[PDB]
Amino acid sequence: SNAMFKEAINNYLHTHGYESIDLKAVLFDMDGVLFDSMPNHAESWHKIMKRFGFGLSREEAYMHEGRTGASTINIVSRRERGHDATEEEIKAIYQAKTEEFNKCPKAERMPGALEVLTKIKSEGLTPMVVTGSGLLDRLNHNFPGIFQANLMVTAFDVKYGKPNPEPYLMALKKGGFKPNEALVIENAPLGVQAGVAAGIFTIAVNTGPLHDNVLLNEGANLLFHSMPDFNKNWETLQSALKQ
Ligand SMILES: [Mg+2]
Repeated sequence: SNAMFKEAINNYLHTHGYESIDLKAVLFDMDGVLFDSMPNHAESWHKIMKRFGFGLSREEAYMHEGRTGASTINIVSRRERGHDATEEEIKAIYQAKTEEFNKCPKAERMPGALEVLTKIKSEGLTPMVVTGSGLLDRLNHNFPGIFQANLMVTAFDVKYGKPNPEPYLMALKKGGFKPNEALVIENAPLGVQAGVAAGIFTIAVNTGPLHDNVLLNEGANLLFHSMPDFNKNWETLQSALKQ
């Protein structure tokens, strides 16, 4: 999409007051981008919330993809009960959800993910993982030598999660990058919102059940239809980004 890429790039540069994107880093969301883990996460959240007397559908779990467990629990609690959940409730729910997910731990790699990461690493770029998930052994086994511990952001690295820009800002800080030196690769509306709020060129890759518009409406600079789509377009995109 050569000319489409330039339009997105130039719009981003104009609205932020940059001369160019000087690409050094690519910040990947984990769930639904690196691993096809969302079906399990959505079902686990739905089932565990039901066990605790709360109604969270699989689809609403997708809408809340990236959000801290506490914020998700509190959204549902406030609306059903008119108050936030207690610390005790939140800890119990998260524990049950963790255990439930682990009944089926091994999410597949997303097709196209290992291939695109290898191209990015080959080019001298720094891949990073940014996740609201609470795994480097699992990452190592699936993406060998791609990611580094000092270059990852997880639920325990940061106070506020998506859609707060904090996870992505922490990624730039950890990696020593400026916002115009990175790309965010996201698959969920709250993830897209966080990347856009962090002022980094944000690419949506729709790997789930939601409409493209859900991602576009959060200000994604570009959208691909799948991780293989993203992978196939990497060469053209990196070229478009080089001034
Ligand atoms: Mg995700």
